[PDB]
Amino acid sequence: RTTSSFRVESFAICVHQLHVEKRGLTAEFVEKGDGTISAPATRDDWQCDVVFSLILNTNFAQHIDQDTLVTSLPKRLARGSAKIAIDDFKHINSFSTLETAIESLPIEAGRWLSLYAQSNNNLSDLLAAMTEDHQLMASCVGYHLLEEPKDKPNSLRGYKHAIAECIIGLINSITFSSETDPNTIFWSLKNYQNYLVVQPRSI
RNA sequence: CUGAUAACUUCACGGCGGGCUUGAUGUCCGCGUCUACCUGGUGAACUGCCGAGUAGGUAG
Repeated sequence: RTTSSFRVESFAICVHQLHVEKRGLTAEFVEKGDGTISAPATRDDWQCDVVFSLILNTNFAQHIDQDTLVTSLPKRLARGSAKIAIDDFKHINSFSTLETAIESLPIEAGRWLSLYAQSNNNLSDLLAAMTEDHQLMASCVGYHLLEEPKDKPNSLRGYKHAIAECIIGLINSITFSSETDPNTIFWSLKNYQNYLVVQPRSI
């Protein structure tokens, strides 16, 4: 919206805290359909608490700002909130060498993330790898189309609408000691013509 | 341009009653520590005088 050549091109995730539990999401009153105003149906949820930090390898070989690099932050991550601090606005900096860039993180108790490139043809493949480690996570890394896709009338932002599935994957721990190349970090989106899987740029 | 957009789980509460861990016991025998060692103040802060004085004062 200010300089239209940003081109972020990748990102890198560093999970410092993780906490999952059941909390319950109270939905609010709707017009039911017979004559009354009550709440909709009840479910259970699962809510999380992520303290993380990001490395971004863009192409913009120039300083950004100090002020509008705060005003341009979004405020949500998977239905959540996204705040930092007042006094952590002095650790936001840009660099041109990614080995001094992991020195700028003022916490030093984290973990990095990659993808586990071993075959997982059923559920029994994962749990065997999940009982040798008990430190690996699974999530949805991409989608999987059922359609070419097609132009449907009330599609959201009017673009082109398909119908997708979810792609399970496996998430790993990395220390980045002195030798792990960054291609196992810095993930992207590659568009393999029927599935939009996010994987790092080493594969 | 995020399984997208919005979202109050709340009110009340007496864990209680009673209680014998006991009896018995041999840690002992032997034993070589030793040899050899430089701490270095030149002359340097000297001589009277009063007072009975190992006290006290006083001169250049």
